Amino acid sequence: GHQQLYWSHPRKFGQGSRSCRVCSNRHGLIRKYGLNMCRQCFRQYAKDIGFIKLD
Amino acid sequence: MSLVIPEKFQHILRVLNTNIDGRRKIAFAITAIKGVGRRYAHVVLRKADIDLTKRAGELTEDEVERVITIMQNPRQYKIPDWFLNRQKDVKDGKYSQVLANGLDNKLREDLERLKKIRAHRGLRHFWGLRVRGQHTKTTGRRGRT
Amino acid sequence: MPSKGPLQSVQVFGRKKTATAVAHCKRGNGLIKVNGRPLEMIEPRTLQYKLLEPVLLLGKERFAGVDIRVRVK
Amino acid sequence: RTFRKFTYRGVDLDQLLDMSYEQLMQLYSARQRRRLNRGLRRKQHSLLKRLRKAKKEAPPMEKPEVVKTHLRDMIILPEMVGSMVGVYNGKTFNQVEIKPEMIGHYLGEFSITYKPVKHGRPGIGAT
Amino acid sequence: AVQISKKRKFVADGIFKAELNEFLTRELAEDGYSGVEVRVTPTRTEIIILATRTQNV
Amino acid sequence: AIHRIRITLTSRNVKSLEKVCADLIRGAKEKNLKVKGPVRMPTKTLRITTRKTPCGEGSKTWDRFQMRIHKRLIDLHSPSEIVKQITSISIEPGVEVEVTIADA
Amino acid sequence: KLNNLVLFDKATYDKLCKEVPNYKLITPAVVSERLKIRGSLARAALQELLSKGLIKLVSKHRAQVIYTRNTKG
Amino acid sequence: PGVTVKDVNQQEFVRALAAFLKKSGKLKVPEWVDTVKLAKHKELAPYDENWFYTRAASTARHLYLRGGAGVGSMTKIYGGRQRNGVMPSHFSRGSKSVARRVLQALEGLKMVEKDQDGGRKLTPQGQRDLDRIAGQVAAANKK
RNA sequence: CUGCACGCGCGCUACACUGACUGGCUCAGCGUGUGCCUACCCUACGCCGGCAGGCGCGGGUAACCCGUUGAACCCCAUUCGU
Ligand SMILES: [Mg+2]
Repeated sequence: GHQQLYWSHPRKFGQGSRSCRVCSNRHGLIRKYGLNMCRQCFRQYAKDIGFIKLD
Repeated sequence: MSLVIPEKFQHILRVLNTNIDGRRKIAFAITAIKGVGRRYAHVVLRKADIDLTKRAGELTEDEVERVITIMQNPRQYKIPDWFLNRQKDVKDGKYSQVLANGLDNKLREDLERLKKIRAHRGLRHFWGLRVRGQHTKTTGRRGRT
Repeated sequence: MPSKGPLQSVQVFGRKKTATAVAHCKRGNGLIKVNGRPLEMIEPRTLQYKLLEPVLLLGKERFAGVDIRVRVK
Repeated sequence: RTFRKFTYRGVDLDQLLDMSYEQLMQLYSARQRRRLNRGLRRKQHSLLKRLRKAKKEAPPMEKPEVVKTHLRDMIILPEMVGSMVGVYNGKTFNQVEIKPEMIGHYLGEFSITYKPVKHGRPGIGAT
Repeated sequence: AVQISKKRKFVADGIFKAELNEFLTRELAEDGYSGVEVRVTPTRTEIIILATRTQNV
Repeated sequence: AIHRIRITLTSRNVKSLEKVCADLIRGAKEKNLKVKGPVRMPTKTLRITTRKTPCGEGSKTWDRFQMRIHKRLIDLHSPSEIVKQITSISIEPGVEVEVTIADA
Repeated sequence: KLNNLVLFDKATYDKLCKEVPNYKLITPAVVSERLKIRGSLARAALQELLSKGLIKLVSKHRAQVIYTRNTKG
Repeated sequence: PGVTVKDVNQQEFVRALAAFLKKSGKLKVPEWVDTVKLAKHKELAPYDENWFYTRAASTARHLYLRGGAGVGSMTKIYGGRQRNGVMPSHFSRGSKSVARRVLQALEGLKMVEKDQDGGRKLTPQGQRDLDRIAGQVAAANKK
């Protein structure tokens, strides 16, 4: 409570503020091209993005 | 064009308390003064207008007199001030480049002051540990036995 | 001035691993250079016998009507 | 008369207290100067205000009461030279006396975070 | 407003396409859903649901 | 009005933009305009790489995803009332066309 | 082996200027072990023998300086 | 014959031009010339004394090839190999404040001039005299 | 989580003269770059400083600007000599 200081530690620069896009991790994420997904999350939709492999 | 040798060649010199070798040349024999390094040497000699190829036992003791005198206090012969060692010294406020056991005087006086008011830096000097924030779990085992 | 014998020139390339080098040999009078500078004026200095080598083993005489100049990238 | 041998940067403490904030960076070293270049925030005012409360209500020839604080980012400033601070370590409030020496350090240097090593003999490990 | 790069446009609709495919799977699970097909236009864009049992939507 | 227009086209897939290339080629040249050809700007391949495993156990494998985007580009000259029949002679979900502004 | 004969004595300077141009191959790596000198004064003394015209210059390289005798016949 | 600078052995062409500026002492040497250290990846002062004349000679040749090189471009072209010691080496950009004061040094002699966008070219004064001495060192090379 | 009487595992430098310095001199490719939310991007140029850097002024959402990516090793000239 007492909103003077509740979320006061500045969520800005730094990986405690960057998060996973899919369901809210903050570890191993991919900020490349502005995708914002953690490494585990990215593989499932892999094709769903469009990143096909060599084949 | 030093062809044979002169009749005088100082085998070893004697500058403040360290008998510097006469065998080495000028810029790399006065590095052996504990306080004058390899880069501070070249500033002094190029202020001194000496031969930077001659060797140490090959000049008169008026020539060595001019070299020591320039490095004795460097501020007053057009030498800049983020070049010296004791820049803005924390007991006097002065700028100096120190050459001798006085450098070792000002060395340990830094350490005991960190020990006397008990800063965290000095306890690591009172102990045999690494001071500048490294690990010690896996490195420097033969500090102790 | 394009009067006497224009456009008797071919442009021929050779490649090793990244280095494309294409010479525009004209008809002329024995003038060989690379990027402006000549072929005795080159930087590795131990390989003088391996870049004016086609002038060496074939000869200066047979190729004295040609004006080879080279660009390198 | 009533004298001891001392000198700090050609500037004795008898002219340190009557000296502005902005020219204390002319004395202080580089990292302390960047801190004073930037904003001493409100919790840094709040400690020195209680210190200004502590010096004035001092009994004679006597320490102020110790002040428990939790920051350990503060430059040791001349406005509380000679005061009794209490600085947090991880577990306790270590009781520290300020003095003329250390003006150029912080308040984490005087309340150690770890307790130093003592001993050691190999048990299961060190094969 | 200001406009971003092509390398972040193609991932932006690549990641747009995945998200509604996730939710419509979560929404139309019971129907024989089977995917999407999207057409982006500078007009009314046209999403289509390939549901087998088309009544239940 | 009279203009100077540039139409762009790019996609993930190549075979679809090969046809959209030639279709606007014939779609100006059936109305006998003047075209400069499909300029071959190089292909942009981005090769994001992940460690393929959810945990730390394995024998240190890696996978290399990549997406090659192809892009081609064509000028014309014609007035921009017919930007609609430049737009609406192909629908094609997987292509992204742009037309540069026609102030010449 | 430790820093011997810096700045020549007379006892061996004659031993230089009697027979050091007689040698087939003359090189600072050769006189550095024949005499007792620690280098770098050969290279001053060898260049002045070149400055007179005793030895003739062959190699001229930034770490390998090689000369020879006077061509007798 | 009609001879340029490109067909001249340029590792000693610079030695000719630095001897030219040494006898023609109209170039301005800055006062900090032996407290300089020259692009901090290196760890001694130079063994030469009039290195500013031979640094001016080298920045003349590099600018003759590429017209339109700024001061940061002049740091790019001398930059070398920084040895960190216990850490692996890297590339180091050159020295700005001695490349700027050497372009201001050629500014005083009027061998250099400023360009339309960013950059610097050389005046027709600057290319008339070094091509003159480029053949002069090439005809002395032959002799 | 970095605490050090100690043990072990990937890895970086060196033990030189086939090199270390100093100064010349030179030739690459892959690729990334200002954000719906998220506010911090690559930077050329110019003028200040021995150096990190500071200042205004401009491009770049990109085969457009950085960028003919003047990379290193190496080449060569001096100094250094077991
Ligand atoms: Mg050895």
